Amino acid sequence: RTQSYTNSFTRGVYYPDKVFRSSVLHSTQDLFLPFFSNVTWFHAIHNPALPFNDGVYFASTEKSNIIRGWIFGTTLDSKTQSLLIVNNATNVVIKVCEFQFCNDPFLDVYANNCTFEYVSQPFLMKNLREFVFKNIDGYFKIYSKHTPINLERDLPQGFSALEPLVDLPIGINITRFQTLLALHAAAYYVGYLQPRTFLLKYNENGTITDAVDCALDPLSETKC
Amino acid sequence: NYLYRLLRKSKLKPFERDISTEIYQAGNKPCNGVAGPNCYSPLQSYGFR
Amino acid sequence: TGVLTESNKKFLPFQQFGRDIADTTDAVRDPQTLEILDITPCSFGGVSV
Ligand SMILES: *[C@@H]1O[C@H](CO)[C@@H](O)[C@H](O)[C@H]1NC(C)=O
Ligand SMILES: *[C@@H]1O[C@H](CO)[C@@H](O)[C@H](O)[C@H]1NC(C)=O
Ligand SMILES: *[C@@H]1O[C@H](CO)[C@@H](O)[C@H](O)[C@H]1NC(C)=O
Repeated sequence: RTQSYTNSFTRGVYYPDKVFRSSVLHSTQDLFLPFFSNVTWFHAIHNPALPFNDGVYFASTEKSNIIRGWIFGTTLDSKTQSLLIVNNATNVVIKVCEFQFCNDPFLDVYANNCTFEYVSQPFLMKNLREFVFKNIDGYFKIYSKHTPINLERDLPQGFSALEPLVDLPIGINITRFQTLLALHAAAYYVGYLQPRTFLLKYNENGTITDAVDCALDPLSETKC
Repeated sequence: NYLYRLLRKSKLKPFERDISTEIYQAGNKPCNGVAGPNCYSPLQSYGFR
Repeated sequence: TGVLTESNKKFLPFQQFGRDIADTTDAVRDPQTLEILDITPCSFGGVSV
């Protein structure tokens, strides 16, 4: 499929902990997407596996609600409880159960042992959605945010912090991942996290409004 | 009935479980699924008496 | 030890604690009723004769 390249434009910041802080500058260290990075734009009309290199930032600027769910793991053709996520207009049922599913994941609008069966509110409802997945100490963390982009040309400027939704209690050896498609096209961005140091800014309402990447240029090192 | 893994290709991360049993090779000649020369199954019993 | 007071802090639904500059707990969320309560220390000061 077609590959393009796009500046990340200071995007992909998440809340590092579940503690309310207000009117303070806080310096944290986690696995962050670096500022002004080189993310890859994929146009799907057509599919080898994509690496999971210390975490993946995921974004989509699609209004028609076509991109639906992910699979994570190493082999992804049975043999291992890997992941499964389905997000229709009904609930958002996440499974670890493998499926032995084909290499062209199309959905029709016409398995084995099981671990996790979560049911929650619909994730997907000018609807840019950002996701961050990471794997530290056998834990799978998912952060998400919906952003009403006005001009749909590229990844927009500004700041939008990412809030956690689901913390899966187990996951082992995630190195590859894929996506799924819906047919009766798809376009998404993939960026890679990296252990950077950030200086977070909290307003009076506790909302992250600005950040400084301490290893970008010498001016930001001075600011940090 | 109690087994343990002798050796792996690399180290183990914390709270990481390994289930798949593949015949390890420590040489240039491939094992090809046969436990012959320079091919050892990693799972060996404790042998409790 | 402190004085508990009703607050107007905008806790996001995944947040249960609040922390100060010196990493002491400033606000807490009650586990039974989903309410935000500030923690302020009791009255104290110096005494000169
Ligand atoms: C991202 O990497 C590709 C790889 O060749 C490069 O062509 C492109 O210019 C890079 N984008 C930048 C540096 O903004
Ligand atoms: C905090 O939220 C209130 C409620 O909308 C808003 O009026 C106020 O401007 C916000 N404070 C900021 C943005 O600093
Ligand atoms: C615990 O108390 C809260 C507050 O009244 C109530 O909403 C909840 O149902 C109670 N839990 C149980 C298990 O009864």
